Amino acid sequence: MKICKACSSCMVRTYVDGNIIFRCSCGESVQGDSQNLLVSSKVYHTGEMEDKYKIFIKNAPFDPTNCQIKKDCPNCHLDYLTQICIGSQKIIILVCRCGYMSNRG
Amino acid sequence: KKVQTALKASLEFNTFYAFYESRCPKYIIY
Amino acid sequence: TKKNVMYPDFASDVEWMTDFLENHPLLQPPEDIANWCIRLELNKTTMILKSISLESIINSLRAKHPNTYIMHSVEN
Ligand SMILES: [Zn+2]
Ligand SMILES: [Zn+2]
Repeated sequence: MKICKACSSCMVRTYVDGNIIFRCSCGESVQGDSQNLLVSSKVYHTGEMEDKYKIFIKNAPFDPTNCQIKKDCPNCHLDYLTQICIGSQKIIILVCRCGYMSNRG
Repeated sequence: KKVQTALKASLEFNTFYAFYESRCPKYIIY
Repeated sequence: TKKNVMYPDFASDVEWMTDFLENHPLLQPPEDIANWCIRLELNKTTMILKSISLESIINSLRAKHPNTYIMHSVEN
């Protein structure tokens, strides 16, 4: 985000001409260097588990409604472990109340 | 034990054949 | 190929750009090239999955949009 220094308003991009200058409605212009020259992008990777479920994956070991399986936690050696299955790829994540995350998340 | 090991080996072979129906590492009956 | 500033994320493209230029000297950046570009990264897994060749992609693109100038890198 580019905000006008004087009046803290949104500054349009105005892709002219060989460079990019951000122009406010009050006239302030702040130019642009290298990192301002990206216009738009859309990466193709059908993955949001890293941020979409981050809160959910953290809270899961405390969720009483989550499914558990009889496996030992490598960190704290509890013999039960809550099992999460996320997304269309049906990624299985094993987590524990001690912070163990099973190489995923 | 024999049934389990045969099943796991056959499943691994099934997946391998499914991936490489046309592709090269670097066919229907088995 | 003077210097030009790019997005510093994809700034290391010049080394393979020069490789393209020396390996494809039939085609050079046209005089009407505008101050707009699209950087596309190919999904290697899909093109090996469906047996799509890179040359096929590039020739189809340059035949369907001569109005646009395309540069391809070495990929095999
Ligand atoms: Zn302003
Ligand atoms: Zn644990």
